Amino acid sequence: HISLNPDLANEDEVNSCDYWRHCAVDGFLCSCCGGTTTTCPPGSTPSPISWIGTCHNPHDGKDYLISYHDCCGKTACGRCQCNTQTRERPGYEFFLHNDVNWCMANENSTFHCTTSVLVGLA
Amino acid sequence: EVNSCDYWRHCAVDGFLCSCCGGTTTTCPPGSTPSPISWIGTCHNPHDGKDYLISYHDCCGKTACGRCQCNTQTRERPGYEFFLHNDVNWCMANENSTFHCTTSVLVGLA
Amino acid sequence: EVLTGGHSVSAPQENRIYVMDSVFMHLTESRVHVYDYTNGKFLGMVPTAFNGHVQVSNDGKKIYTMTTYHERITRGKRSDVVEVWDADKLTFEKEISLPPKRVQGLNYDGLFRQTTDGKFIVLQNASPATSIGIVDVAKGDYVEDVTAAAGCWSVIPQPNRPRSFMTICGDGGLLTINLGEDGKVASQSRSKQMFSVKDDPIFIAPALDKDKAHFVSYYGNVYSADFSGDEVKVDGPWSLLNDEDKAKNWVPGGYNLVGLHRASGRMYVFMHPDGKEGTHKFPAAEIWVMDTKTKQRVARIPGRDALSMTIDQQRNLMLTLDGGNVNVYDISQPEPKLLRTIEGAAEASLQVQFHPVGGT
Amino acid sequence: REVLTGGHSVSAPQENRIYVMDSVFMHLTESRVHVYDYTNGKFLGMVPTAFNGHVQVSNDGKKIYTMTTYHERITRGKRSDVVEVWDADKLTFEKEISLPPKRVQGLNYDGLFRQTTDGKFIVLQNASPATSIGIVDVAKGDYVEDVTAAAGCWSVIPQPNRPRSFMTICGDGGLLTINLGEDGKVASQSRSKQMFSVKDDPIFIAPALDKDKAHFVSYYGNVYSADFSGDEVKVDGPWSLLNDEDKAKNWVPGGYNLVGLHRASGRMYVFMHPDGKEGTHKFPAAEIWVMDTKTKQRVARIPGRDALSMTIDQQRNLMLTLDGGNVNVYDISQPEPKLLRTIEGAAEASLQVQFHPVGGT
Ligand SMILES: *NC(=O)Cc1c[nH]c2ccccc12
Ligand SMILES: *NC(=O)Cc1c[nH]c2ccccc12
Repeated sequence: HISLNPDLANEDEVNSCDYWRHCAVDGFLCSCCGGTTTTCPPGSTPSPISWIGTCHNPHDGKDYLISYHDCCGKTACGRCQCNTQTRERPGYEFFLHNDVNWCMANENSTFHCTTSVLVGLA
Repeated sequence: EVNSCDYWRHCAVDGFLCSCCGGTTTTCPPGSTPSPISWIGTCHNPHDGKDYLISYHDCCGKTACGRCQCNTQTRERPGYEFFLHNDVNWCMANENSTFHCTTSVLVGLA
Repeated sequence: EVLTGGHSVSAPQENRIYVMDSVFMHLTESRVHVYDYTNGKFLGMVPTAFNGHVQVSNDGKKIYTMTTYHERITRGKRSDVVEVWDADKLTFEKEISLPPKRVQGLNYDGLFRQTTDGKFIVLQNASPATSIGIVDVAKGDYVEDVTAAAGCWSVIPQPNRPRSFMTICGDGGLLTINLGEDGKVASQSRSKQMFSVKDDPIFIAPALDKDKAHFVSYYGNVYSADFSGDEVKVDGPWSLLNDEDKAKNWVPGGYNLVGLHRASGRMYVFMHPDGKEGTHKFPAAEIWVMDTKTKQRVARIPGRDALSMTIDQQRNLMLTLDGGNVNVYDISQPEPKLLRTIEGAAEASLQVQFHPVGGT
Repeated sequence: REVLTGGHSVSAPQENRIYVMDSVFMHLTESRVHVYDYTNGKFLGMVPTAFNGHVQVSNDGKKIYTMTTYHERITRGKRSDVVEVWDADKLTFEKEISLPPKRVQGLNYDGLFRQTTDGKFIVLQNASPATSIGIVDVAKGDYVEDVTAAAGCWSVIPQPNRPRSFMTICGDGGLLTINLGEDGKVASQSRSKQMFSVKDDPIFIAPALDKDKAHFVSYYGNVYSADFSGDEVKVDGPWSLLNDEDKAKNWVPGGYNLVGLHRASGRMYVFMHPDGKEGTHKFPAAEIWVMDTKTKQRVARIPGRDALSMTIDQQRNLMLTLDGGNVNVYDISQPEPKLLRTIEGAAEASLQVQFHPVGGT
């Protein structure tokens, strides 16, 4: 199931803002920043909180719940900036909102990169 | 013309021209502090044909202006001739050493 | 010659605009750039550390910033603050300590506002639990934390009252807070539901009149909140769109995406065709000019890929901003007239503001 | 399904890593080190370095040392100049070493932030603007004391044939040698005869460093040398990089970290440009020239790719060059360098790249 397993995919595909699971990413993809889709770059810390949403996987035709955790405590990665907004909503629907720093509750709130963690079927 | 890197007084500027940053050649932008120390350049005046001493004081205590970056090196020398050298922050001894912009102050004839 | 400091901004206050540059690629070095809108001249700047927010005091005398520091930037103790700066000297005057939960996010106007009378700064917190923080400017103190606003977002001041504001809540209604002269909550009220959160979400940016506010939705509808009385009366939707517009799927998009010219009732909205899920922050293909009394469009002009705007009432001006460039429009007549573009005003800005000239 | 985790090490082995010191001059308070794999151009991670950071890797390859300045409120408040020790494999902060508030703030010449050959001391340039050399005891995590003998001198050239000795270039045109004791204090010193005329033939500070000698190039394309094989430094020069044809076209050196030495062959690498005149000493390279320092002849010339800085790896026979944003990787195992690849967009404003050390005992 390559479409669910980014580490088995072509890096060029995964590092693209058009990759199916990056549908509400506002920030730099961690997989372009020395990490992977599910691992923070060295010396950056996962956020315990995140925005969330669902993304459609056109490869298997199913819909998945994504958690858009950040990596924190290093200055901006600067690589692979995305600003995708599928099903994103304003701050009165706060956990669907991606114009806030989801590092906000970390020990160090400096934003490094963001990613898309697959939680399960929607 | 004064906002161009080719203006004659800017012949040893490495930095942002303060005249593009809300100041003038001899006044810091509001809220930035002059350096008491500087490098010095010797620049040729194309009008009168004479060489003049220019003191490149910085303005300090605000983050980088980012406008009108210049990197001119006429008569500039390395750090073993320290007061002729422009690859150091001449804000280094200010209360706040953050570099904002560079001024071009006419001292007088060489 | 002698290099001097201590100088004031070289252009009159009435010429000044403030471009909040997030510098997202280097977000620890955000800053406010001050420009003269009449000629594009760069006048100065205020440093704002990590993800600064900015506003100018209503009386025009001070600039307020909100930011976060850490002792060693990426490690060490956090300090969230408001800073007061002199508007003419662009110098730091005082730091006001905040609890370590000020909102970190993009520069919507409604995250960092003030009461009409200018005595209190009103700011959004997120820990991620939301609340509204009140700062007493004169005292230099954080004086109130409005937990009534949990699950709500953003601050819309009421221009017809000295210390009142509204916030948009998770029920699709509005919470109004009236502060006392001490900055503590003096009273509050909750409107009926204005919009369906699930079916017709609104953009948070208000088109703010003296006694009412309009909001546009993801689907191009308009909702209104009338606060001419103590109780807010809500209505809507009316559609921005006629049948031809619908056929090309026109919808709003942007950040600070609307404005109101109070003397005429004209509302300005960034719009783009081919709207669908996920296009709500797209750059403007057009600016539409709506008559809010007749509920009909009166003009449309090219959008110049703008994302955010602001209006000056008394000079009849609109600024638009595409992230880097600021466009200056004359809106004294129904069709806006482009006067100039200020190129390279910022690297990554979603907010521009005029210096206030109307006083308190 | 998935869980985001931290605590990970750099994905590529040490021998693949290089460090691009990005000043980010447009936003100099957010300077940083970018870590790349030179074999494939992959971005591996980064170390934040606040205002105008400097960087070096420990000689043993285990740690990254940075030097930077903080203030309590960035543009106001109390100044803290520091060295930081970071783990090289985890790219995590370990320790801060306090410095007096006069560490050099300036462009990233190698010689501003170095270490003794034995790796026990960090040796750094101070400017208040009075100059001195600062010594940091890495084991203790302490600043030792200023080398005040170095007043009026600039930059640090370690002597690779001794454990705790280095030289600095003085305003008299000679070299001052400092020999540290085991505590990091000055045990002895010496001053060479004048090597170069400061007025008439100023040298670039960047050395082409051998195990027991250093070569320097001048603004006018001459070469000077300092031999420290013996008790005291012996100086000589000039010899010219230039033949008649070169002179006729006014070829001269230019750049920042603009020279390098391949020690096993004695080849010296230098960035050069034509139409030299007053003010062109920091011009990008039109060409890289390769000189045999024994025969004093040029053995190759290749396009410069607008490079400004370089570094050499003795263990893999490589040269990196850097134009401010892009890193070029060359094989220098033969007299003519061969370009292997360019890493685009490695930095916004970098004048220094360095290899992760391999071996070198
Ligand atoms: N998704 C993120 O957390 C990155 C991000 C998006 N908007 C902002 C604003 C401030 C800091 C980080 C941000
Ligand atoms: N003329 C200056 O002081 C500006 C400048 C030139 N090089 C540097 C390096 C670091 C900080 C400021 C600098």
